[PDB]
Amino acid sequence: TPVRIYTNAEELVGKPFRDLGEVSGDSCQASNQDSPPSIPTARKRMQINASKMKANAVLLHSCEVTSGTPGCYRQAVCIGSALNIT
Repeated sequence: TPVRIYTNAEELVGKPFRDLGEVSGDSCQASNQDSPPSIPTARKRMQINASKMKANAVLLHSCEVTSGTPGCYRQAVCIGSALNIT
């Protein structure tokens, strides 16, 4: 994951790329008793998911800490577009 994370589409102005598709990374706090959700781990896992598509970069759209998730008391999730900047 020498997958560069961009956080703003403005940063992409003037760099043609291929959108390889959407990626997600999450961190699950299963229980109350466990460590809280890890924002860094959510982001890293997204990045690794992009890397598996042979991405160069990811445009991070958003992250969020949620209470709703099926397996998790709390969850951090980050989402983005895996990209090949050519």
